[PDB]
Amino acid sequence: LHHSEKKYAEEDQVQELLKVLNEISKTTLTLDPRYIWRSLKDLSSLRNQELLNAETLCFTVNVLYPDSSSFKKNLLKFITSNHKSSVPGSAELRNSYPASFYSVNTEKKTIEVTAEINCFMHLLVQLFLWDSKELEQLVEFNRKVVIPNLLCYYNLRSLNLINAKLWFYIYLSHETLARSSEEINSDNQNIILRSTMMKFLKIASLKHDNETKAMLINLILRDFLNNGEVDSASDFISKLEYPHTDVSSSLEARYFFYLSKINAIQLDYSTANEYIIAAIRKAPHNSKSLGFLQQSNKLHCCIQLLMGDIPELSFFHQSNMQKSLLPYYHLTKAVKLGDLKKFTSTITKYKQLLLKDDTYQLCVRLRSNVIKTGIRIISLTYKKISLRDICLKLNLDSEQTVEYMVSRAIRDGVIEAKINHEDGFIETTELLNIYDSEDPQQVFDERIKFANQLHDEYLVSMRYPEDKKTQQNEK
Amino acid sequence: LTKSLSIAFENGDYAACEKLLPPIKIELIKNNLLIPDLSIQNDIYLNDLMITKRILEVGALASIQTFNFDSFENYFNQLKPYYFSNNHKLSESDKKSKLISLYLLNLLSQNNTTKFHSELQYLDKHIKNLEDDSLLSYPIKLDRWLMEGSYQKAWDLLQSGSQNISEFDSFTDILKSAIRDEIAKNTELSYDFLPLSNIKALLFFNNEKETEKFALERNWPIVNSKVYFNNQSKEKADYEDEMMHEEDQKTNIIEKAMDYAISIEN
Amino acid sequence: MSTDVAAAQAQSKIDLTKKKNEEINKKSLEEDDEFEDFPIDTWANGETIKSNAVTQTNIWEENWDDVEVDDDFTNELKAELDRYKRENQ
Amino acid sequence: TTAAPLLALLRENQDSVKTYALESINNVVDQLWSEISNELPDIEALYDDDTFSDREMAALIASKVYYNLGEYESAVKYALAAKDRFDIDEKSQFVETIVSKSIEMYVQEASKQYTKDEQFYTKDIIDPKLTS
Repeated sequence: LHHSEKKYAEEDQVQELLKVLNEISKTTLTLDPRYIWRSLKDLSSLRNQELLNAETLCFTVNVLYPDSSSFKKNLLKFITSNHKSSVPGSAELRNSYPASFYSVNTEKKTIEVTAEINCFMHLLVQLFLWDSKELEQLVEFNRKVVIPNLLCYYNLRSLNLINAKLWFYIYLSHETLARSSEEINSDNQNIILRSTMMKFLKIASLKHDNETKAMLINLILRDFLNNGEVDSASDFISKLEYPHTDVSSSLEARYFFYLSKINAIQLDYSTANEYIIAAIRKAPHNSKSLGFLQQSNKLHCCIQLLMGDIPELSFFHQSNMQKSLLPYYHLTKAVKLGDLKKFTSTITKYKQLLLKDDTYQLCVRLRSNVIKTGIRIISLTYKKISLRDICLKLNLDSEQTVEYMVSRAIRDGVIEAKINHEDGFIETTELLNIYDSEDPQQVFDERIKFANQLHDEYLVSMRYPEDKKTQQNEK
Repeated sequence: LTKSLSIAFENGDYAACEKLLPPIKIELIKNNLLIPDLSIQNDIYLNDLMITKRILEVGALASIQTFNFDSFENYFNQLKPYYFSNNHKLSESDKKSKLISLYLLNLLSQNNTTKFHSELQYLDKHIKNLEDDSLLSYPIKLDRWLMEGSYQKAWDLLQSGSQNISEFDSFTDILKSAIRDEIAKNTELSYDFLPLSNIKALLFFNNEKETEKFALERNWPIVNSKVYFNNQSKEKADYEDEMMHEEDQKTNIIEKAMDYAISIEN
Repeated sequence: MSTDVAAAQAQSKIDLTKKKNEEINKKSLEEDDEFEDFPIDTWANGETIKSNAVTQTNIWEENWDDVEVDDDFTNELKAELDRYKRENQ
Repeated sequence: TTAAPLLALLRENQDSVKTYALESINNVVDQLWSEISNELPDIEALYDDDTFSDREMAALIASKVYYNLGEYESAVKYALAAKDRFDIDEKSQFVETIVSKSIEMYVQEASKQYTKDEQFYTKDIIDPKLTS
């Protein structure tokens, strides 16, 4: 009745698990098991949410577990216990297999290939928590059990890629739990979490398993960003060598996004800009990825205003995000006019929203940038312009004061002018004729190398699957 | 030991505190050890935790005024874990708000804003709206007036930061000095000609001899009361070349074509 | 819901079973969907999204307006005002 | 946490707290490795000084940081400077990391020197600590 549903779901898990199990027995493989595993990842979520909650319990009991069943059952008793389908034929069989973990073979103990099955059990329970959307203690129980289970053996290459996804969910529930509410107990537990992250990474270094390391790098960077220890993060990003190999296109997207935040705080607005446009192009378009994309687009707009580049007006209208980016739309206009008065009003008015996204910190820095941007307009519109006239437009107080502002802004060399003190005006030196200079040479040189590197990336990718078709039988 | 330092500090001597602190560092090994490092806090470790903060807190305050910025920071870093966690149980403190105001000023006088913003991000999650801004406001306001480069507003704020006679007046002098150097870089781009009167205002000097004093040390050739900043630009540009990187910094016509060629023939 | 022109990013990646759950994981990481929280937060449907004709809904090609001033009022005054200064000289 | 407290102890000139500092550093040297790497010439200065018994400890910190840095050759140099505290990493489920690279390093030396002479056991090319 209820058992029928559990049994349909159970069989689903087993075929994906059985397939992989054969693959890793021939020699540990990475990307071929990963493809299967990634599809199973989605499946477990859609069945668990929509269909029962002791549906996880049935599979876990049926296989030979090391303690995992005990760990699952505690959670369910609390929310109203289910003990049904722990009866023979659901606690006696270990699920039909040919010999790989077959019921007879396993009970007799000629084999105990519990290994992959144990990893999959961890994934089911962790997913089921996130699907339920419950935090506090349920999270703490998940963290305590699974972390030392995996570290009392040196994982083989194949098992290791599974446990990176386990490290993710533990961390995410913990982080949001701290962001639920300030608690004196939440606070002390974050030091506990911090320690484990870096230790996981060191294991991932030893086996040079590329996707394990990359995923772990993301979590460390996220936690730094939330605690405001960017100082501690500057060092960390300097000692990266990020793999671009076995990764998922989701891993690569997150990575470039994290550099941009750190970069912005280190007043790297130049490399930050490429990195955020890069992150979006790996990242899928979907409503499933929307909260990721939002934060990326907010980050991008602000980066441009800090350059003085000024985002397009177009960016805000054509996106289906106009409400979320609504403050950024008004910031773009504020800097455009050079308006202190508008700008001060915009960032106060929207303060809290900005404060949630942790971009409130970036916005206050734009107060300088209204002044610098104001002066770049003024040097374009007028070749020679009195000191007083400038004061009218930007609501300034003295001639001497605006002279300091321009003096500093052209030390950054944005305005491309030079100040006449003795005559009372500011005279631009812009006249181009830079096609008589050697400048175009440099620019052309860079484009060519980018083109050549695109060839190299065509080479590594194209011929690699060709080889495989000669290897496999299809004649 | 702990109390002997205590009473040195209240008298008004900080040269007294400093001499007697290396004895107190020994006993600070014990105060860090009696707490298990915040892995669990109780009302037993709350008593212990008070000893550990209090000893570092006064040692840190003393350091500023004997112009031992190095020692001031050494103590501040030790404070950081108690401030970091267990908030809503003696981790938020009156002394904590005062002490962050000064710490921020120490970093800004290093003239790295890179560090400043990174610390600033941490203060958001902690007290910055919970004990609000009224003296934690001051180091941020100052940073803003230098990044935009309104130096009248900046000089004003430091001027009013000399009515902050306790230990805040000790970072103010460094920051009036730094500003003179800042504008002197700027004026290379802006000008090539200034009279003496125009130089005097911009570098925030009130004495003519002080302007000519800086001009010798900053290596401005003021001859006939007029500067020639274009000489000064040459030096700074020339310094950027002199460092050996120098083949590919200039970038050879010949070398581009060679590069292009080999990639095709790889 | 996509950023700028939707079809340009719809072709870049379509539906795949490998990445589908991974798309959720990134969104959950940032924490919210961030397009449905802003209306709750403001506690009324905005009028700053109706700040221009395009900002609410754009079925046009961007003008480059964001200041939207009738320029016929000020020009009419410019023509006549100049005329009077000349006449009363 | 932060490696910031750990720096303070190095800059302080009292002997008691520098001896203490190396012990705090090696405890969480699998959390703060990148952070302490920047102010590590301080620790070489303590290692040189013979006012310490924690020359072994000062050296052992460097080894772990260099592996996480990515430079394995140097991690082993400091492994051998440290003297001992390396026979406990042959039974741990965490750090066997530093040990294994030493084994690899032996094979490098042996190949060069066997061709010259069979005896390279009397040679000083091969460090005795490396042999053990």
